[PDB]
Amino acid sequence: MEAKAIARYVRISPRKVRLVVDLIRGKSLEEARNILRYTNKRGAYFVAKVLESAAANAVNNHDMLEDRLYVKAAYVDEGPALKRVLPRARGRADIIKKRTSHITVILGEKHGK
Amino acid sequence: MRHLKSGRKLNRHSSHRLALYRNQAKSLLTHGRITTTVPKAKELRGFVDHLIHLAKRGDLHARRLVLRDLQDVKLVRKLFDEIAPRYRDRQGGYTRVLKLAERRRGDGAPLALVELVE
Amino acid sequence: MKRTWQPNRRKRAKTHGFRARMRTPGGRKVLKRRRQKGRWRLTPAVRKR
Amino acid sequence: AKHPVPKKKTSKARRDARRSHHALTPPTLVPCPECKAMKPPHTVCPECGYYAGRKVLEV
RNA sequence: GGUCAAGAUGGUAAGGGCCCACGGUGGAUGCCUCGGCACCCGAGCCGAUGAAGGACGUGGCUACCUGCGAUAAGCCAGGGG
RNA sequence: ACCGUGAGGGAAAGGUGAAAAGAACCCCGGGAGGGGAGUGAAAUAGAGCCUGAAACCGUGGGCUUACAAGCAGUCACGGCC
RNA sequence: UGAGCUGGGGCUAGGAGUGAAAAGCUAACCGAGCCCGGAGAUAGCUGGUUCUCCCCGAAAUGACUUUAGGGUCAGCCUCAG
RNA sequence: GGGGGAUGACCCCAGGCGGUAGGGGAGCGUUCCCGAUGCCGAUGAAGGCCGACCCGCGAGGGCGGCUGGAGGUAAGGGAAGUGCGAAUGCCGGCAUGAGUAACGAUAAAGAGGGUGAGAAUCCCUCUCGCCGUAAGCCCAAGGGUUCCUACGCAAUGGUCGUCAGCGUAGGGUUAGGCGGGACCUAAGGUGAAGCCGAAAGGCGUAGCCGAAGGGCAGCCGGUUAAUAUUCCGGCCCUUCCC
RNA sequence: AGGGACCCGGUGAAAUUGAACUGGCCGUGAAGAUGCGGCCUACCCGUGGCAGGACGAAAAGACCCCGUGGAGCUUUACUGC
RNA sequence: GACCACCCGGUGGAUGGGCCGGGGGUGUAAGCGCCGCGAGGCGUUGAGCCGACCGGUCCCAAUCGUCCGAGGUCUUGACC
Ligand SMILES: [Mg+2]
Ligand SMILES: [Mg+2]
Ligand SMILES: [Mg+2]
Ligand SMILES: [Mg+2]
Ligand SMILES: [Mg+2]
Ligand SMILES: [Mg+2]
Ligand SMILES: [Mg+2]
Ligand SMILES: [Mg+2]
Ligand SMILES: [Mg+2]
Ligand SMILES: [Mg+2]
Ligand SMILES: [Mg+2]
Ligand SMILES: [Mg+2]
Ligand SMILES: [Mg+2]
Ligand SMILES: [Mg+2]
Ligand SMILES: [Mg+2]
Ligand SMILES: [Mg+2]
Ligand SMILES: [Mg+2]
Ligand SMILES: [Mg+2]
Ligand SMILES: [Mg+2]
Ligand SMILES: [Mg+2]
Ligand SMILES: [Mg+2]
Ligand SMILES: [Mg+2]
Ligand SMILES: [Mg+2]
Ligand SMILES: [Mg+2]
Ligand SMILES: [Mg+2]
Ligand SMILES: [Mg+2]
Ligand SMILES: [Mg+2]
Ligand SMILES: [Mg+2]
Ligand SMILES: [Mg+2]
Ligand SMILES: [Mg+2]
Ligand SMILES: [Mg+2]
Ligand SMILES: [Mg+2]
Ligand SMILES: [Mg+2]
Ligand SMILES: [Mg+2]
Ligand SMILES: [Mg+2]
Ligand SMILES: [Mg+2]
Ligand SMILES: [Mg+2]
Ligand SMILES: [Mg+2]
Ligand SMILES: [Mg+2]
Ligand SMILES: [Mg+2]
Ligand SMILES: [Mg+2]
Ligand SMILES: [Mg+2]
Ligand SMILES: [Mg+2]
Ligand SMILES: [Mg+2]
Ligand SMILES: [Mg+2]
Ligand SMILES: [Mg+2]
Ligand SMILES: [Mg+2]
Ligand SMILES: [Mg+2]
Ligand SMILES: [Mg+2]
Ligand SMILES: [Mg+2]
Ligand SMILES: [Mg+2]
Ligand SMILES: [Mg+2]
Ligand SMILES: [Mg+2]
Ligand SMILES: [Mg+2]
Ligand SMILES: [Mg+2]
Ligand SMILES: [Mg+2]
Ligand SMILES: [Mg+2]
Ligand SMILES: [Mg+2]
Ligand SMILES: [Mg+2]
Ligand SMILES: [Mg+2]
Ligand SMILES: [Mg+2]
Ligand SMILES: [Mg+2]
Ligand SMILES: [Mg+2]
Ligand SMILES: [Mg+2]
Ligand SMILES: [Mg+2]
Ligand SMILES: [Mg+2]
Ligand SMILES: [Mg+2]
Ligand SMILES: [Mg+2]
Ligand SMILES: [Mg+2]
Ligand SMILES: [Mg+2]
Ligand SMILES: [Mg+2]
Ligand SMILES: [Mg+2]
Ligand SMILES: [Mg+2]
Ligand SMILES: [Mg+2]
Ligand SMILES: [Mg+2]
Ligand SMILES: [Mg+2]
Ligand SMILES: [Mg+2]
Ligand SMILES: [Mg+2]
Ligand SMILES: [Mg+2]
Ligand SMILES: [Mg+2]
Ligand SMILES: [Mg+2]
Ligand SMILES: [Mg+2]
Ligand SMILES: [Mg+2]
Ligand SMILES: [Mg+2]
Ligand SMILES: [Mg+2]
Ligand SMILES: [Mg+2]
Ligand SMILES: [Mg+2]
Ligand SMILES: [Mg+2]
Ligand SMILES: [Mg+2]
Ligand SMILES: [Mg+2]
Ligand SMILES: [Mg+2]
Ligand SMILES: [Mg+2]
Ligand SMILES: [Mg+2]
Ligand SMILES: [Mg+2]
Ligand SMILES: [Mg+2]
Ligand SMILES: [Mg+2]
Ligand SMILES: [Mg+2]
Ligand SMILES: [Mg+2]
Ligand SMILES: [Mg+2]
Ligand SMILES: [Mg+2]
Ligand SMILES: [Mg+2]
Ligand SMILES: [Mg+2]
Ligand SMILES: [Mg+2]
Ligand SMILES: [Mg+2]
Ligand SMILES: [Mg+2]
Ligand SMILES: [Mg+2]
Ligand SMILES: [Mg+2]
Ligand SMILES: [Mg+2]
Ligand SMILES: [Mg+2]
Ligand SMILES: [Mg+2]
Ligand SMILES: [Mg+2]
Ligand SMILES: [Mg+2]
Ligand SMILES: [Mg+2]
Ligand SMILES: [Mg+2]
Ligand SMILES: [Mg+2]
Ligand SMILES: [Mg+2]
Ligand SMILES: [Mg+2]
Ligand SMILES: [Mg+2]
Ligand SMILES: [Mg+2]
Ligand SMILES: [Mg+2]
Ligand SMILES: [Mg+2]
Ligand SMILES: [Mg+2]
Ligand SMILES: [Mg+2]
Ligand SMILES: [Mg+2]
Ligand SMILES: [Mg+2]
Ligand SMILES: [Mg+2]
Ligand SMILES: [Mg+2]
Ligand SMILES: [Mg+2]
Ligand SMILES: [Mg+2]
Ligand SMILES: [Mg+2]
Ligand SMILES: [Mg+2]
Ligand SMILES: [Mg+2]
Ligand SMILES: [Mg+2]
Ligand SMILES: [Mg+2]
Ligand SMILES: [Mg+2]
Ligand SMILES: [Mg+2]
Ligand SMILES: [Mg+2]
Ligand SMILES: [Mg+2]
Ligand SMILES: [Mg+2]
Ligand SMILES: [Mg+2]
Ligand SMILES: [Mg+2]
Ligand SMILES: [Mg+2]
Ligand SMILES: [Mg+2]
Ligand SMILES: [Mg+2]
Repeated sequence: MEAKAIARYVRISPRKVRLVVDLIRGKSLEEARNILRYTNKRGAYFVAKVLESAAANAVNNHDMLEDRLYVKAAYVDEGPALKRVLPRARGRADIIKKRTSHITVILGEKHGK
Repeated sequence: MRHLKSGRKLNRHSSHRLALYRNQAKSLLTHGRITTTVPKAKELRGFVDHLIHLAKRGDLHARRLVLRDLQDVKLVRKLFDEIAPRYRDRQGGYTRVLKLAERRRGDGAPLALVELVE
Repeated sequence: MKRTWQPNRRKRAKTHGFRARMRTPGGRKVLKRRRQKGRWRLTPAVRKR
Repeated sequence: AKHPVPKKKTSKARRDARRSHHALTPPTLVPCPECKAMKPPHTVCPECGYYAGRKVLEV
């Protein structure tokens, strides 16, 4: 079986957090944890939460044994945009968009004997 | 270019850089343990070592000297009487800088440990 | 630098106030238009009682 | 806005290739001396992990 | 078993391109509507007995709307049901 | 609403489902969010809710590419799927 | 210390005011303010003008033209008889 | 075009068929009407997504699967807000530059402890620096709950926030003497009398309105988380009526 | 010397943008070519820098002319008041 | 040396910091003693303080560690 957790409307830029997600793809849960703890990014925190919430769905909802699950799949999609006004010189007003991500960690049991 | 010229500038001018070290010395020689930025540490070793090694000399000059950088009448006392001894047979290396594996956040700075040896 | 808007409540009612509008026939129409557009305020709200 | 400015929108193929160097390098990690977990080298291993040095305790 | 000079050819993608599958975003298309538009009837003034339009209030708890006016989500009487 | 001292200007914004039956409880989480359970004919109808196109952004797969040069296609042969 | 500067209260305005005079100033663009209206002013000028197939297929000359990058008539294209 | 008399639509036959401005002729599709009290539709309408299939020169029409969940509408005629790629077009959405410039005065920071899921950024302590005719304090404008406290962190804060001038809630503004009005008059405004003007209206004596000017009786302390010349305490005055 | 520029963590715009797989010479072409010819050169992708070219961006040339366009000003231009 | 890269070390080690010595700069420290009413002067005193340059010394710090990385396509040609 495979299990997944999704953090949605997370107030962070996709392109930013996608960077650490790609860092755990295909790895054991044991390793992945050790990676996020010392990855120096704001995205670590969030991805950590999603991952741990995914495991906590495998063992308690799908029977998967924590010692055998890897990061089968992981991705982050673009949530809706927070458009905000940025006042500029000569009365301009730009619009910066505070971006938003949909983090999706998806776990599976390693095919170990 | 600017080779050699030993002595970090820590995005500070002269006076700030001085009172940086001094205020870091007091802070050390009061708790004997300090957590700072890795570079603010490396540079803080020699500044204190010199101060201690001077309080090993005991003379009031050495005292009157040190007072320039610590300005406080005690602590100097605590330096000369409670700390300066412990290094009598120890020549150099009065200080230790250990690196913490945890970084700050919203800053990301690597931190380090500064304590008094032995 | 000193800008165009220098608020002064006495001036505001002395100038665009309800009683000011009612004097001039020009003003009586301003009310008439605003009242017919269905404006919620016929006249700049001013205060400091 | 003023003097210089880009002349053509950059292709998806061309921004994506600019980013061909943006990947992260996973952290460098060794197993601690005696405490259980994994820690970065030359550092005070967060679960007290030093002998002749102090540790600020987890203990 | 190998070595060896000449020569001839594979795999490999940091990344990119085309295709396929599945999503994210976004809110077009379709269907819906009791809002609008048009013509045709009907109907046609209100006000010092203080209009029109408001301000402020008003509920056991009430931000706004609606209703009402210190008798304040309402009072009295007739008719309907 | 907002813009304007003022006269005046002047928007955007409709749709779950037959019925709230609007998701008790449990797990991760500070919350948000999700995973189960449950409701339902349908939950990528779960309330940023009918349909959900395109641009746009991702994940996975087939072919391909690091001695080539171009309005990116076309006509040939050939490999691989 | 002056033809000084300054608060508060007032008056003067659109062919009008004010101006130790620059056509300066009259709400961040004044050789004639702003709003709304006449109004869909007018524009011999620039731009744009959206499905398919089938047949024919021009002119950039002449004369007049406050006409010359616009027109009226003739010329040359087309359709019906 | 000529025969084929087939008058049909059908055959052989021979010719023409580059094309802008333009002329002409055929059709496709979109919305609505009659056809409709009909027919298609939950055994699934319209719309969507695929298709290497079928018919049409083409515009298109079919058919098949997936989606979708309540409409659709033939033959054949009728009427139009009837086909977009461009108008520095209009509205909206999303890209590019780009993880780039920037994060708003060069007065300046360091450590320890505390809270907290989370702290360079909140609280406390010590050290250091900056204003000090201010970058301190008190009035007036203007603003209108921003004040005090409890609970909070989605957004606002150019980062972070456990904090806040932010969100929810509760509280808080006390006067015969302070300011203004039941006083005065100034420019100016208004305006019985009066004068003028097609109407609207314009003037105008007195009077009236009009103030940061004239006139008028409160000083010092104390208390609240938040008010005080306002409450409290002590000393001191004003006007009106009898 | 300090504040930026560089590196790391956090936040994250802008004009511009037909699409791009965007080299040099000598020619050629609407007369000043990355894009056509011939030759030369050149593995793929970046980072910090310079400003010769993309007739680089910006502003539907303010000069010039055209329009039987407009406006301010003048006078023994015309005609009014 | 912008980042990267390059170079030297990583305990079997003198890599940096410290400490010591030398160089070098400053030019006679504090304290005490003497003279002067005093400002000061003299002696101790080339004292004292001291960034980089030349070295020394394990006192402090490069501990402990994990990860990647060949087994060699084919033909021919000569020799085993
Ligand atoms: Mg401004
Ligand atoms: Mg800095
Ligand atoms: Mg200084
Ligand atoms: Mg001034
Ligand atoms: Mg303004
Ligand atoms: Mg006032
Ligand atoms: Mg009237
Ligand atoms: Mg109202
Ligand atoms: Mg320039
Ligand atoms: Mg791509
Ligand atoms: Mg590849
Ligand atoms: Mg989709
Ligand atoms: Mg109706
Ligand atoms: Mg009456
Ligand atoms: Mg009467
Ligand atoms: Mg009424
Ligand atoms: Mg009401
Ligand atoms: Mg009744
Ligand atoms: Mg009844
Ligand atoms: Mg009855
Ligand atoms: Mg405004
Ligand atoms: Mg307003
Ligand atoms: Mg509109
Ligand atoms: Mg909708
Ligand atoms: Mg319904
Ligand atoms: Mg409904
Ligand atoms: Mg828990
Ligand atoms: Mg919390
Ligand atoms: Mg759930
Ligand atoms: Mg069921
Ligand atoms: Mg389903
Ligand atoms: Mg179904
Ligand atoms: Mg679900
Ligand atoms: Mg279910
Ligand atoms: Mg669906
Ligand atoms: Mg559905
Ligand atoms: Mg949506
Ligand atoms: Mg939906
Ligand atoms: Mg429905
Ligand atoms: Mg939907
Ligand atoms: Mg889509
Ligand atoms: Mg891919
Ligand atoms: Mg070659
Ligand atoms: Mg090749
Ligand atoms: Mg190229
Ligand atoms: Mg090609
Ligand atoms: Mg004077
Ligand atoms: Mg004045
Ligand atoms: Mg005034
Ligand atoms: Mg005018
Ligand atoms: Mg006028
Ligand atoms: Mg004038
Ligand atoms: Mg003047
Ligand atoms: Mg102006
Ligand atoms: Mg007209
Ligand atoms: Mg027009
Ligand atoms: Mg005209
Ligand atoms: Mg026109
Ligand atoms: Mg024809
Ligand atoms: Mg022809
Ligand atoms: Mg003539
Ligand atoms: Mg002509
Ligand atoms: Mg013309
Ligand atoms: Mg003609
Ligand atoms: Mg002819
Ligand atoms: Mg004929
Ligand atoms: Mg026939
Ligand atoms: Mg033929
Ligand atoms: Mg031909
Ligand atoms: Mg033709
Ligand atoms: Mg024809
Ligand atoms: Mg048709
Ligand atoms: Mg019908
Ligand atoms: Mg059914
Ligand atoms: Mg179906
Ligand atoms: Mg329809
Ligand atoms: Mg079709
Ligand atoms: Mg369908
Ligand atoms: Mg029909
Ligand atoms: Mg029809
Ligand atoms: Mg139209
Ligand atoms: Mg049409
Ligand atoms: Mg076109
Ligand atoms: Mg367009
Ligand atoms: Mg352009
Ligand atoms: Mg929107
Ligand atoms: Mg750049
Ligand atoms: Mg840069
Ligand atoms: Mg920068
Ligand atoms: Mg700042
Ligand atoms: Mg700053
Ligand atoms: Mg702490
Ligand atoms: Mg605690
Ligand atoms: Mg702290
Ligand atoms: Mg601190
Ligand atoms: Mg700070
Ligand atoms: Mg006030
Ligand atoms: Mg508020
Ligand atoms: Mg407060
Ligand atoms: Mg609080
Ligand atoms: Mg917040
Ligand atoms: Mg923030
Ligand atoms: Mg700001
Ligand atoms: Mg926060
Ligand atoms: Mg608040
Ligand atoms: Mg009193
Ligand atoms: Mg007062
Ligand atoms: Mg009074
Ligand atoms: Mg009065
Ligand atoms: Mg009275
Ligand atoms: Mg008076
Ligand atoms: Mg008057
Ligand atoms: Mg009058
Ligand atoms: Mg009259
Ligand atoms: Mg007064
Ligand atoms: Mg007074
Ligand atoms: Mg008084
Ligand atoms: Mg008194
Ligand atoms: Mg107070
Ligand atoms: Mg008091
Ligand atoms: Mg009292
Ligand atoms: Mg510098
Ligand atoms: Mg950065
Ligand atoms: Mg030539
Ligand atoms: Mg050339
Ligand atoms: Mg080409
Ligand atoms: Mg060619
Ligand atoms: Mg060429
Ligand atoms: Mg050729
Ligand atoms: Mg390149
Ligand atoms: Mg470059
Ligand atoms: Mg250049
Ligand atoms: Mg430059
Ligand atoms: Mg032009
Ligand atoms: Mg002209
Ligand atoms: Mg003219
Ligand atoms: Mg380095
Ligand atoms: Mg090495
Ligand atoms: Mg080693
Ligand atoms: Mg060394
Ligand atoms: Mg020395
Ligand atoms: Mg001496
Ligand atoms: Mg001495
Ligand atoms: Mg003496």
